[PDB]
Amino acid sequence: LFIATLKGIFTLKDLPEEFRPFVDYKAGLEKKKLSDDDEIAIISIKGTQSNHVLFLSSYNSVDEIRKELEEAGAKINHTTLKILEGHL
Repeated sequence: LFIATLKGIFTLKDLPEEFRPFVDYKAGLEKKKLSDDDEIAIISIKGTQSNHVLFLSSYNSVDEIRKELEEAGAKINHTTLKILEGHL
């Protein structure tokens, strides 16, 4: 009885903790690259029928990065993909 917030961690090629990779396509959508550093994070929120796939360029370990995500997870809603233009 709440906002089912899902947060799947996608690390390297083994990111498909479930089974088959769903983003792997983005890595091969144009000979991107298959490195063991690739890092992705997808978060859904009963958004009609989907979620928000983000690209974790460089993740260290500081609230700065923690806040950003949580923000694009169930916080303020983006309607101008501005953030991506400022950090994506």
